[PDB]
Amino acid sequence: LVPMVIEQTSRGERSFDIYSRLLKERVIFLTGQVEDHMANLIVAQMLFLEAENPEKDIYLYINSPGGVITAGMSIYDTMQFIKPDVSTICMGQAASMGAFLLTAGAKGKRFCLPNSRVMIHQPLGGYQGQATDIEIHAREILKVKGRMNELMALHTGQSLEQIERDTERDRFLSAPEAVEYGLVDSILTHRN
Amino acid sequence: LVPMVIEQTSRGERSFDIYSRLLKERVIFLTGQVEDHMANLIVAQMLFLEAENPEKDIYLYINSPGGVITAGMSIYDTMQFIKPDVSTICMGQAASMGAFLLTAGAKGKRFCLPNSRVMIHQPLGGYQGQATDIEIHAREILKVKGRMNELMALHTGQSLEQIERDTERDRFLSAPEAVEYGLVDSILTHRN
Amino acid sequence: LVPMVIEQTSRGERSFDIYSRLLKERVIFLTGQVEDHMANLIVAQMLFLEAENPEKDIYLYINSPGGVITAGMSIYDTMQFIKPDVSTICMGQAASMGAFLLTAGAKGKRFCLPNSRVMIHQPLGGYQGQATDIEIHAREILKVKGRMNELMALHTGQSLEQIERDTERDRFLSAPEAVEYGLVDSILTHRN
Amino acid sequence: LVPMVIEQTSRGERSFDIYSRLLKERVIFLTGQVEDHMANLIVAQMLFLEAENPEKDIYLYINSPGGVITAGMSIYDTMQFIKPDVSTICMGQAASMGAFLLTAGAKGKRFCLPNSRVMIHQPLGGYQGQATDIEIHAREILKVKGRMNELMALHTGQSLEQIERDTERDRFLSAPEAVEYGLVDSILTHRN
Amino acid sequence: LVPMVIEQTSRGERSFDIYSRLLKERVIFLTGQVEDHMANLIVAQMLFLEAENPEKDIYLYINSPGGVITAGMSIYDTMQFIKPDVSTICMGQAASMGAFLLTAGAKGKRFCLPNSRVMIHQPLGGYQGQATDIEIHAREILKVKGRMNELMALHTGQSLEQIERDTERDRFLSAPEAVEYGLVDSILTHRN
Amino acid sequence: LVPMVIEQTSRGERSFDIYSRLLKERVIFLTGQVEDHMANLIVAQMLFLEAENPEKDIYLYINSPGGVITAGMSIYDTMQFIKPDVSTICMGQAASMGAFLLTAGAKGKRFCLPNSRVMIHQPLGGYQGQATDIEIHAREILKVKGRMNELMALHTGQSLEQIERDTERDRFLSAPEAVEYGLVDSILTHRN
Amino acid sequence: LVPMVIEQTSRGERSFDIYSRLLKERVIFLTGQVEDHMANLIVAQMLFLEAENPEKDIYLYINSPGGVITAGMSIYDTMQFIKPDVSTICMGQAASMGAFLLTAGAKGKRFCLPNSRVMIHQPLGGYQGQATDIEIHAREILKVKGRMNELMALHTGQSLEQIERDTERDRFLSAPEAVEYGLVDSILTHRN
Amino acid sequence: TEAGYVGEDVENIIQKLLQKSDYDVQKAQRGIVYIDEIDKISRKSDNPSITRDVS
Amino acid sequence: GEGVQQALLKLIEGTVAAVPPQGGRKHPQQEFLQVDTSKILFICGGAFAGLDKVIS
Repeated sequence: LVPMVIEQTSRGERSFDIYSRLLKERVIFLTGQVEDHMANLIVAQMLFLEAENPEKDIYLYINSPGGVITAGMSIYDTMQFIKPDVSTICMGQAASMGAFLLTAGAKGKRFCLPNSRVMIHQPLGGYQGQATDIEIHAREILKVKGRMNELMALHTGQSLEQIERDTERDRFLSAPEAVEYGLVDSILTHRN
Repeated sequence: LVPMVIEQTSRGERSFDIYSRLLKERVIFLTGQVEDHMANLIVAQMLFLEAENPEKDIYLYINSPGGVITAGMSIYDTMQFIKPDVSTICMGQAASMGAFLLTAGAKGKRFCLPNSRVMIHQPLGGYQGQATDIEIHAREILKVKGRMNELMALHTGQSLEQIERDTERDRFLSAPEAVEYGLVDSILTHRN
Repeated sequence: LVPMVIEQTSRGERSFDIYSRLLKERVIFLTGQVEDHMANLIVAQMLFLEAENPEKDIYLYINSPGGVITAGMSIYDTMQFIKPDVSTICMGQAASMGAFLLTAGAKGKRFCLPNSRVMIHQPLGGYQGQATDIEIHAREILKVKGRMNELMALHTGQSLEQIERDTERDRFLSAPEAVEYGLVDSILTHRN
Repeated sequence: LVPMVIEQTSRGERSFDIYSRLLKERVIFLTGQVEDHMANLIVAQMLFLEAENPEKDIYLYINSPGGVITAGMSIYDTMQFIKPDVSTICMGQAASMGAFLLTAGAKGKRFCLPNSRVMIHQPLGGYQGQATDIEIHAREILKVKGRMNELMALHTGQSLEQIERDTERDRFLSAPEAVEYGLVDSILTHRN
Repeated sequence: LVPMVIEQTSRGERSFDIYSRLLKERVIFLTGQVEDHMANLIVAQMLFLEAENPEKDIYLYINSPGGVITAGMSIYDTMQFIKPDVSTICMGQAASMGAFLLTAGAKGKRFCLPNSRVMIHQPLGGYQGQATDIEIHAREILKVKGRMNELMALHTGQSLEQIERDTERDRFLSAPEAVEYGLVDSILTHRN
Repeated sequence: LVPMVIEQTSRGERSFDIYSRLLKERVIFLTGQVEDHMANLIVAQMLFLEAENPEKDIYLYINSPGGVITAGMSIYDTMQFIKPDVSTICMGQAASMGAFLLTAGAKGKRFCLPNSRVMIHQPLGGYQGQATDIEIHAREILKVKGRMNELMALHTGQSLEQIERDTERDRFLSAPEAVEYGLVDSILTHRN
Repeated sequence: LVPMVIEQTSRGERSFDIYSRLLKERVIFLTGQVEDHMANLIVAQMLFLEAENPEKDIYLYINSPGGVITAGMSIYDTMQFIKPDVSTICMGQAASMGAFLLTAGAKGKRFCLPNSRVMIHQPLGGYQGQATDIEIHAREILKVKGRMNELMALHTGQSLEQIERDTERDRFLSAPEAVEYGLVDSILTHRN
Repeated sequence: TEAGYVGEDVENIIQKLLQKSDYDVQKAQRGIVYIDEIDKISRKSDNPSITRDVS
Repeated sequence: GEGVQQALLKLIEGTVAAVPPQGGRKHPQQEFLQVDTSKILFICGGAFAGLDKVIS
């Protein structure tokens, strides 16, 4: 079902996958709901690029409606830990986790298309059980919310209190509106 | 099952999938519902074709019953971004997003079959929760409709008000009617 | 399971699929209910055959219980569009949509097996919603029904009124009777 | 799982699956319920053998419990159409369609193992709808029964009246009993 | 998952399947419920091995819990039809049909493991509908029961009356018990 | 999903799956519930290994929460039958059948890790039907329970009566406790 | 889908898997719920690395929400058994079993990312049946608590009493908080 | 090599034997010969008969 | 490959080689000058790219 392509060179012909062919050019696709399997797979792609060349930029195209918080934060530590710069591109939709991974890109390399939508909200969770257990999980998710906002405000450059009000509830923002918040640095409309 | 085909070349014979064979010829197939996984796949194909020849036309055959709006806006930005002209052909059925992607092609390269069906309507959606959240989502979908209609009027050429009146409900149009409305530039009946 | 066959030429041995092997001989199989994925696949097969030899005839085997109408019209436009003559053969069963693609073949090159069964009826559909929306789809499908009958009469050589009266309800026609109606030209009994 | 075997040839050794390997020796397997997908696969195999060697007999095994009539009537037209004789071997189970495809084999090349079972019944159907439509389906299905009964009489040698009294209800017949009706010619017990 | 192994030969190294690798040594595995699909797979292996070298004995393992009787009789006819002697080995479990294939092996070449278990019972079935049809099916299954017992008595050597008495109800038999009944010839405990 | 590895050879190198790679070193993995399908697959591995080297040892890692008894007996017979000694290692969990296969290894070659759990219990089953049929099954399962206990006492060395009272109910045992019973001979904590 | 990558070597070029490619770098990924099927796969990976280089370090990325405890002991005993030092990395999420495998690394090589969540709780279980069976499981699972707490206390360096109070209920810990307990020795914020 | 090819021929063997015999045909007709490396001219039975193996 | 190796097995050891017809002043060709190679040292050098792996 997935189309295959060939890269013609002096050595000969080699058949590559459409998604695999782009990975050679340091391009990663984040499609669908966020989960442990897809998130771990993306991490492997990041490490492989680091091994090949720790000095070349990495391109991350994000298109997701959001997902698990723990799975999403795994990628953030991977982009900031390795030396290569990670470019984040918002395409179509970007939720709390998708937008969190968007502003986490390299400064001056965060792009977003004009007809794109970005949404941000506080993290979600829940727990059923004894009262003392709910207090532990309730206290934990609060740390996640505050911890995540601190990173959003730092990369954006906005203030923590202002971000809290914006992320208190679902906040939809367009491409030009995103630049004002600081989530992105520029908008790509046409080549040159 | 998808059959295989052999392509005779200078180096010898290479095997490709039926879809892969057409991909080599700058032809992409848009079949089924429009979702994130399919859209990201089509985007990778479009960008791939740009590298091989940024000056040659690209053929996009559209046959879909519709889908998510976020996915469509992602592809629309790609057509306007990349330098080569994209030729959009509607075969079979074309819904709201299929039609929007159909008129986003290069001016003068939009074709349509005599027995092809084109359907256009306003965006769909919904939200369940508190009134404050509903108000936010209500304004979000409203902006999308205005953003989509403004773009639809540009390619078609009709006034913005006309798009609103005609899109209040499902509007079905044939190949000849599409030309008058401006959704297409010509009709293909027979070769030459 | 699809078996693998060998094709001998003076280039090296090549393993092909039963369906892929027949594709090389300008033979296409139409199996199962008509839908978007199978229709776009068959359309690509037709476009690939005309690249090799757009003058030789293309064989089309029709064995289906019917399906979506929009999907069928996509193929019909393709058959009447390309230059080469498409030979249609009725094997197994041919429903409303399947019969439309049978008589759409090249004049004088439409065949049917002695025990093949054909069925024709007006298109089906339905819509649930507001009354105004029902009227839109009721008028839309009516255009399709009359549009199909016009095409059916043209290829069969019959009158548009006779088609409507006969297609008002399901009509089963035998192979020898199909020749008189005009859906086919001759019948295949033995290899002469 | 389908195991892979190797065949030694002058050019070299090649690995083929068990089912494909037998196709090379003009042996086709008919297993499971009869439908369009399995029928189109089997008919394609038969045509391939005709092109490779139209003078060598073809072996058709039948270990199916029955199925769709329309799907099973296409193969019958293919066996009587092609020049080479199609051998039919009853192996385990043979229902209405299996028996119809067992007696249609080349006269003098029909076999049935000692512990093989043959079942013959009249066509089964059913329709839900208006009385007028039920009447149409009743008239058509009444022809299918008579049509199939006539073909059995031609290959067995029995009178049409006797066939009607023996096929009205399910009739189970053993291999020795089938030889007296005319469905088969001899019974395979050993090499000689 | 099925593991892949490599076989070193004079012509070089070939990578086979674990199940397919043993097939070269005239060994076939009968695992799982007996159905039409698995029966044709086992039958084909027997015929394919016959062409290679019809002088070496064939080994057939049986670890089936039972199944349909029509598909099982197809295999029994194949074993007694071909020239070579088929050695049947009971591994783990052998039900009514699983036990009919064990005693149907070459005399003196039937083995059973010490902890293997065998079960024998009369055929099972049923039918719903008119009493007339039930009567026809009832008379057929009686022939199967009487026919299966008759064949069992031939290989085992026990009187037909004793088989009928013991097969009326489910009978469990251990490996040593099977030797006295005649189902098996010897018991394999340790190599050499 | 399944990782691929390479085995450097003098002539060159070929790629193998992780499970097949260890199989070359006379190592078999028994994961998950025991059933007919995996049992026949493992028996092939054991039989295949003795052919390549009838004198080298075989390693069997078992981790399974029990399973079918009949399938288990097929494996146990294989280990006690073939000439080479088989090493058994318990990793994490070992149920009634898992423990029986652990103590069935060769003397002085039955290992288990320090943090491993072993459970032993009597066989369990059921049968619904007439009272006479239930009685037949109750007698057989009793033989299975008694037979299994006799074999356990042989390898462990404990008395038959002690085994019966210990396995009458669920009995959880750790690695050191297993040595006292006689299930294992040594414990692996660190290399050398 | 998992993308493929090509590795260039003097002998030539072969296409490796993304997870298989990183396996050469002594990097293993633990994703999803812990279970017997997935646990054995990781165990085989560890043993493979030990053979290739018993001295070089091993990198283990742990991102799991927990799973079966018995499957974990199969892995923990493997890490402490082999000669090479296993580096445990806390990526995204680490539950009771995941945290246990995080502190099982070599001393001074247990790293954790800044934005990572670690949770430690009490073992979970249950049983349904007679009272005698229920208490048997209670005594066994109780040993697991002390057995796991003792091992967790050894690597962390804390007293058993302190661990019991912490593991009594779900205890969520962050990267800096984890260092106080002793689970980890350093934090991975940026390479070098 | 076979006759009619750039390679050697099977008649030079007699020339050598003659020189040793001092061109005494009668002596050479009752001489001994040793053909070494007779295992390198084996036929590749696995290959199809598509070319004359003069070697 | 093997074909060339099979021809040197007697040159390195010693045999009455069949020198080419003429590559010097010598005018005729049928002469086929005879020479013995039982006292002629024969050095052979190569790079054997890959042998390092075989050894390991």
